[PDB]
Amino acid sequence: VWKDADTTLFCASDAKAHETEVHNVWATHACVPTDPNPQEIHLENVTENFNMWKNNMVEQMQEDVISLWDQSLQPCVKLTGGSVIKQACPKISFDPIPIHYCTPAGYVILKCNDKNFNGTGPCKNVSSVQCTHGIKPVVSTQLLLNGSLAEEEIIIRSENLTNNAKTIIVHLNKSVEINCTRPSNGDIRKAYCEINGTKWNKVLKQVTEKLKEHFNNKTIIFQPPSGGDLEITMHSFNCRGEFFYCNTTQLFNNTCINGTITLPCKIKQIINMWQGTGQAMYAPPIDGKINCVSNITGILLTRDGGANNTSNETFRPGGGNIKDNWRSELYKYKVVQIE
Ligand SMILES: CC1(C)O[C@@H](CN)[C@H](CNC(=O)C(=O)Nc2ccc(Cl)c(F)c2)O1
Ligand SMILES: *[C@@H]1O[C@H](CO)[C@@H](O)[C@H](O)[C@H]1NC(C)=O
Ligand SMILES: *[C@@H]1O[C@H](CO)[C@@H](O)[C@H](O)[C@H]1NC(C)=O
Ligand SMILES: *[C@@H]1O[C@H](CO)[C@@H](O)[C@H](O)[C@H]1NC(C)=O
Ligand SMILES: *[C@@H]1O[C@H](CO)[C@@H](O)[C@H](O)[C@H]1NC(C)=O
Ligand SMILES: *[C@@H]1O[C@H](CO)[C@@H](O)[C@H](O)[C@H]1NC(C)=O
Ligand SMILES: *[C@@H]1O[C@H](CO)[C@@H](O)[C@H](O)[C@H]1NC(C)=O
Ligand SMILES: *[C@@H]1O[C@H](CO)[C@@H](O)[C@H](O)[C@H]1NC(C)=O
Ligand SMILES: *[C@@H]1O[C@H](CO)[C@@H](O)[C@H](O)[C@H]1NC(C)=O
Ligand SMILES: *[C@@H]1O[C@H](CO)[C@@H](O)[C@H](O)[C@H]1NC(C)=O
Ligand SMILES: *[C@@H]1O[C@H](CO)[C@@H](O)[C@H](O)[C@H]1NC(C)=O
Ligand SMILES: *[C@@H]1O[C@H](CO)[C@@H](O)[C@H](O)[C@H]1NC(C)=O
Repeated sequence: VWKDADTTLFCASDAKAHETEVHNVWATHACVPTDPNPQEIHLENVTENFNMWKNNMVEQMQEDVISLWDQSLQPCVKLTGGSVIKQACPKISFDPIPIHYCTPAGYVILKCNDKNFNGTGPCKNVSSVQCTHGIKPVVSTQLLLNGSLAEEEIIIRSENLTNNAKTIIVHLNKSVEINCTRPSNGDIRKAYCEINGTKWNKVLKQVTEKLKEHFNNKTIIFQPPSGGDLEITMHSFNCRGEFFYCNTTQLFNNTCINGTITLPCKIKQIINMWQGTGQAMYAPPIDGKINCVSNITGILLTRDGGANNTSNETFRPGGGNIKDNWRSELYKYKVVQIE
């Protein structure tokens, strides 16, 4: 017998003690080892309500990731709330590792196993576990990277689809690789991302058709972001410690709805912090080839307002609230207190 409750979680990982990589270093000091034989109890005839949009597990993961970046990715110059902090900004080893979120004694995590669960409402197939699956704290905008896939159909998630101010999370059921490179040899900040256009446009077509199910068969249109900071108008992410900003205009044109798509990218030293606390400047890129190959497993979208009297709905890539990134992985979990 249980009830919804919030409590302080702990984390578990397979971090290596001898690694200089910062996620490994952080988890070594902040997490415990994983359980090799974890127990999972599938509940019979239990109906539980979930709400991915009001889930304190998300706030707690955000707190960890902020602490990790605070300790590991200090900028040379930090501009915050009128203040100016300077410090050493060495180059680091950076590659996110899976982090498990776990309940202490007296509490348990309920997990929704409904295969096309949208993140809110009743779940029929519920199990109880001590820990979530391993979640890589990948920070990005526009495209969700290296995440878990939907098991059956593509899923559309939103706190309120009817409200265009609410972010939409698209959960893909098939990965599309994105290959990002700053080549060895020039403009040391010039880079690019390569994507299979045949694969991408097929998935995007599938996304279009799913969006139709939720928008009364209205015509679905993609357009590039309207305005805002570069972190939002561009697909921004971190590869090997370096901040990449990629132009996704070619990804979100409605015309291809086959060759390789080459997005122009740029490494930026000066960024608007996702922690929402001002600006930071980092050192120039390391030398040599900088390359990250990632699976696109999700998309963050914002819907255009003012389209009620037309047959079109317009969607633009978005993001910037990194909590939505954690939601995309934590949607199926909630914490309960046990008697
Ligand atoms: C436009 C406004 C006020 O709302 C937020 C997005 N809706 C945006 C702040 N968000 C950010 O600055 C941000 O995410 N930056 C950021 C920095 C590095 C990386 Cl790798 C990233 F993926 C994002 O600022
Ligand atoms: C719940 O599990 C049962 C048994 O596998 C399955 O028949 C049913 O489709 C599942 N319900 C959902 C919504 O996934
Ligand atoms: C990338 O996607 C493929 C296919 O879904 C998967 O096998 C692989 O583990 C993924 N890599 C990640 C999540 O880092
Ligand atoms: C992915 O989901 C779509 C519906 O959104 C479905 O048409 C398609 O068969 C699915 N693909 C895979 C690989 O499961
Ligand atoms: C999720 O499902 C519930 C009912 O099961 C519904 O109220 C809600 O509109 C759905 N959300 C989305 C984004 O489809
Ligand atoms: C969803 O958003 C619409 C449009 O803003 C609003 O009218 C409605 O009250 C919202 N629904 C809920 C459940 O809050
Ligand atoms: C990434 O793209 C580069 C060419 O830009 C290629 O040499 C490399 O093999 C690619 N990586 C993968 C895994 O395809
Ligand atoms: C592009 O996508 C198709 C369809 O999946 C795939 O078969 C093909 O190998 C890809 N092209 C390249 C250059 O790998
Ligand atoms: C869209 O059209 C299909 C085919 O006519 C129809 O079966 C379905 O009810 C419609 N879906 C909507 C409006 O969500
Ligand atoms: C992306 O590229 C297009 C040209 O392909 C350009 O017109 C547009 O302004 C670019 N977007 C951003 C955010 O710079
Ligand atoms: C969208 O992609 C198509 C591919 O043929 C291209 O013709 C068109 O110029 C692109 N639109 C952009 C990049 O704004
Ligand atoms: C995604 O996972 C791959 C494989 O571990 C990794 O090489 C790549 O750097 C990851 N991408 C990001 C953005 O972390």
